[PDB]
Amino acid sequence: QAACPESWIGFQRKCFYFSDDTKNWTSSQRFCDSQDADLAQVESFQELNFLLRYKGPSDHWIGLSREQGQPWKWIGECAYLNDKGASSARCYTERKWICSKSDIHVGT
Ligand SMILES: *[C@@H]1O[C@H](CO)[C@@H](O)[C@H](O)[C@H]1NC(C)=O
Repeated sequence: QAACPESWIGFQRKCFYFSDDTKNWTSSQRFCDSQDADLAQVESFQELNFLLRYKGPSDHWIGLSREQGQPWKWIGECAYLNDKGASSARCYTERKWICSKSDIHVGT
């Protein structure tokens, strides 16, 4: 059994932080790096669906990016979630973001 910090939201073993403000992709990653977290690393389809359902009507950066000629990689272009799925934009644009981290295990 497990918990998330109070401003974060839990979904199966992970915690996610949905931002108030907008940043570019690198400055969102810097922000998440502070929480010893990362721009959201979506490990499963169920997790993607969760973020799509929870996120609200704004675009949100996730931790997926691409150097030109090269494939998309999880932590050029950067990916965000819109209402239907993922899309790309230049990394200098300003969007809300999602951080992810493993949840806090509460030992017994
Ligand atoms: C993102 O914006 C920040 C301002 O917080 C700036 O320091 C950084 O260089 C920017 N990165 C870009 C424009 O790619």
